[PDB]
Amino acid sequence: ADIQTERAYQKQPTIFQNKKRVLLGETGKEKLPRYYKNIGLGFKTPKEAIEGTYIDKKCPFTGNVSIRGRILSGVVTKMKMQRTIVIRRDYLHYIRKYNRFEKRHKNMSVHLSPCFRDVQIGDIVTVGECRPLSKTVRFNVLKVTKAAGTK
Amino acid sequence: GKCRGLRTARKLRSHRRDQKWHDKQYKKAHLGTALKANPFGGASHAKGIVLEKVGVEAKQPNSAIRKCVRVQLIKNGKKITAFVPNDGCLNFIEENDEVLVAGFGRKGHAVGDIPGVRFKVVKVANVSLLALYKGKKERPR
Amino acid sequence: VRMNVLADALKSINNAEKRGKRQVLIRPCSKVIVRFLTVMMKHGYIGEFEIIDDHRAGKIVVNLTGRLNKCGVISPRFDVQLKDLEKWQNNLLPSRQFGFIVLTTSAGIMDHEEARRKHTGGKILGFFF
Amino acid sequence: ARGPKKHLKRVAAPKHWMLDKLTGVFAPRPSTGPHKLRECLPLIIFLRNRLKYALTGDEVKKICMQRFIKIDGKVRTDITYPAGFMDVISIDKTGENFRLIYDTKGRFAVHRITPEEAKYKLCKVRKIFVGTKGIPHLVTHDARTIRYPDPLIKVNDTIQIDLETGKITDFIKFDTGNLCMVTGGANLGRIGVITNRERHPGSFDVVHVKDANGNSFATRLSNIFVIGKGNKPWISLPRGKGIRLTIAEERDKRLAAKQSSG
Amino acid sequence: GRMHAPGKGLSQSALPYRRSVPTWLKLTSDDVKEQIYKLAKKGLTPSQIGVILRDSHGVAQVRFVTGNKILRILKSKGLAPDLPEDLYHLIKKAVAVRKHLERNRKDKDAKFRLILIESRIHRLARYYKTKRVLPPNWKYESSTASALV
RNA sequence: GAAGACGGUCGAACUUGACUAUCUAGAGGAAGUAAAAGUCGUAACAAGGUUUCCGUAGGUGAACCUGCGGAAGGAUCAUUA
RNA sequence: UAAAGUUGCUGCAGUUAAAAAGCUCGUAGUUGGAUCUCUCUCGGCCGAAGCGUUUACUUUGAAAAAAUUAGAGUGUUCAAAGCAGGCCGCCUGGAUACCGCAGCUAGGAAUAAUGGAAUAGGACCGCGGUUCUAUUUUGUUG
RNA sequence: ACGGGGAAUCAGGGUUCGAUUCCGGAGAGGGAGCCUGAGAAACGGCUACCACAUCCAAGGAAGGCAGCAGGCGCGCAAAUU
Repeated sequence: ADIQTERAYQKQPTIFQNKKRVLLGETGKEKLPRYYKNIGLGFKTPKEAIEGTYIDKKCPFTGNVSIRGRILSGVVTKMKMQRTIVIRRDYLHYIRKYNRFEKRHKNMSVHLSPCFRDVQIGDIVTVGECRPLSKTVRFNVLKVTKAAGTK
Repeated sequence: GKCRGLRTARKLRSHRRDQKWHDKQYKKAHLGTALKANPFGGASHAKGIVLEKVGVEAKQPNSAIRKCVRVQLIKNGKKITAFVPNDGCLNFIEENDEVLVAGFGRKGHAVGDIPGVRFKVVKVANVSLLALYKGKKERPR
Repeated sequence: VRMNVLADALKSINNAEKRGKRQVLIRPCSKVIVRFLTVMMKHGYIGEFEIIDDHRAGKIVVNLTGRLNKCGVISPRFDVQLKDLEKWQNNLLPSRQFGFIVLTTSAGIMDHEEARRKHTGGKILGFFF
Repeated sequence: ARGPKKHLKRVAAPKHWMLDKLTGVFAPRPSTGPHKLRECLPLIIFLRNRLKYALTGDEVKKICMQRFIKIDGKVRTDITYPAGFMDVISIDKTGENFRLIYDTKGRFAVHRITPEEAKYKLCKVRKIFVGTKGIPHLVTHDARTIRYPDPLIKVNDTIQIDLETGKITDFIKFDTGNLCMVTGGANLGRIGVITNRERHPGSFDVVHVKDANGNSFATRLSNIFVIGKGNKPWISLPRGKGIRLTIAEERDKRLAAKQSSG
Repeated sequence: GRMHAPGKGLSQSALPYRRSVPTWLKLTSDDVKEQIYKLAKKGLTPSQIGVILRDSHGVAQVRFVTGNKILRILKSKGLAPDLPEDLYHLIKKAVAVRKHLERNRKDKDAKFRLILIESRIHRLARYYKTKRVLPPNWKYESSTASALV
């Protein structure tokens, strides 16, 4: 697919893609190295990140974002922006006078890289905290676990 | 019966909070209408100007003239009626002089056989009614 | 519908013991019911009981020895820490000399004294005295 | 507030300074220096409150302005100078030397050391980095920078600095079986052998320390300071050797001391 | 009690304690499976197949002879119906009630019973969607549900 | 290199709009409360002298009356092949 | 504020004293029957890894200003207080606990939720097929 | 309604309070805009407008106590220039 759907050229800023080509420099292939990094904390770089072609500067694996801070989990509830999803974290808040709990939830707008295709509503996502990416986004989707019902 | 579930805290707290408004004292304290209607405006005492001496008839089972005064409060220009407690103490009050009035002791309710009167005079002309009654002090000249 | 089969079992035992009956039938049986009954019996409060095995959900015939004043359930199963145990004992037990609060802890189902011995907390199932 | 603060309230001061609640409104705000505000001991507190050499801050000022106090071998005339862990305070006029070392209660002790021990100190290396033509540099807990350190010295190790020259002489690796003090937290002032280190990536590592008396405790890796190689300290320890007694044992010792004394 | 009635009836089957094949019963498990296949090919629901096997062939319980339930056998052979028979019969009853209500518009009792039937339909359909027995987009609409019948 | 000027931007400002403010211009209109009930009746409490009450509708100096359906909290737990 | 179990979570009431919707259906909310008991470099089966099934709960360990409250010591002449002081230069204190919820950590695995194998694109096992594969050339790479 | 540490009361639960000396935030009559500086949108700095207000020879000049005292006003309500 064409990765150049923007008014400006999309590229990985750390990759030089027009190193000089000559007869010896080209033998039936142009070649294009792919910048990717191994984020920490045991998270493995998805295969599509390594062998993909998308340009996403907020992607944890091939972009310019450092995963540091809280590592949370949520359930995907809305996928209707570009490269951003809304997940819902459900918890119980303890009211002490009644010695009981009440259901509460918080929505979280988190960045989803193009490396995670086939993400559905109800999927569980492990997200990691990064620097502010937009007005409301501060977490990047690190891992996707499909909801029970995969067959 | 009532709900007994580990996740009913919202239900219990909200039901208690809604049902507290049917408590007359809680509603009177937290609605703000009573504070607005209170001539003292939340104060324990208030200074006022005596407009006239008024005699209030005791309620039907009893029979007397309760010697009160109509006063206008300096703070808000409201007109109240205040009992002059002891005997001969109405003679200690003139017209158009300043009096300190307090509540009558029921937190805004009438006391005894004095209809519609919920205040009592404490001072007159910056001298307490007790001092004038006991002769310890005299009103200024 | 019926929730809390242990509540039904305890209410049945209580109602039968208050009528002075010698045995009580409990249905359905469950592991929690059997453990609660075992705790009651180890302290001499009920006596022997038989688990009738039908292929759906067993029944229990509990022999009653009239030493039981009240066996009750605590719903919901509040989580109880070792600090809150004294307050629960004051609330539920008739005396500090006798009576037991039954907890389900990770070490099993046990009375409150045994939970203090193992230095563990858990969830309150009920009480008996 | 605009700009930095310049005052410290008496009640908001670090508790281990052991200041009153009636001798004024302010505590001496320690100057910026090699040690943090809440982990230091100002020179005025040491000279007045600890050693009783002065009865007022004016007398501390007189003592310090006569150039009588050396801190790590250098004369300090700043009465609010932040002196901290492992530092050496020399008073040559009275011919004494002290090391700033925590008590088991978490408070800097008046720990006198020999004049030959006052020639060195121990510093925990906070970071190591290569700069400017590949020269390695090392930064310790005194905020002092040492160029060309041994390529074996890493973060969390301890190095013995010669105060006269400022150069490294020896070093202790951070490893199990090594003696260490605790320099923060609940176990502050305790000494023991490192037994384990739980690594928590992306978070704080936890180091387990076993006392000389069989007691065990844990701290954050930033709260550990390697004192000696093996179970032999490289510095003289305070009266208590880092053994935190329970309140009962302390009461028993106090009663025994009362019986022996009166 | 009933889900949609004040009835508190107790009438139901009472399985015997023994889970074994009766001594009188000489049909092999495969014989019961082929009889089930024949009855299903005839166009019968699993309840009807079980009733016929109990009444005529003496099969007290198919699960105890074949080690499998009738619907599971029908699915495994590949001739189980598209939607479960309880939901199918509920939809059929709803269709009948709607057909009656089309020509009898003054029957408020029929409208009330239709409401009850469709509530039961929706509850069962939600349960089936939870179990992935029905597609998640399946919905009961009362416009062409007679085709589902 | 000062005054000054164009433009930009931030932007306080007598912006030509709905005055939740008790206060008064209120004579006003219709309602609640202790009435020498003063007067006129007696609707309810006894089968209260037309059993009472509920909903709805009309009518009336006034309590109320009347129609339709309902309840007993009735003045019937009962009336006989 | 207690008394007020007259706001009732503990812990209230609702036939007649104030009070249960005219009656059903119904989404959210709340609540839900039984059931499952020896694996990475080692010089101590003798340092280690999890790559495997998640939480709630409970216990523990870190980290968590002081002042206040609780609380140890100490004859302010006593006490409220204070953090002092004690002995004939010396001796000694300036403790300790609690710090809820959320976050971090490590044991337990009853209780409660949750998960896999049902068109087997299921577990283990050896076979058929592909890669510069940080060396599988002390020799100048080829 | 500045928030918290915390306070009063309290058998176990709880109720009410926290302007107030410690920590954090905000403001300096109300808004706004800046200079200097490491640090201020600072007011015991400046610039303007709005409100108030001081001196004047009418040309002009100057202002900001929610700092310590003190005064007036306000009030039931709070101290020494």
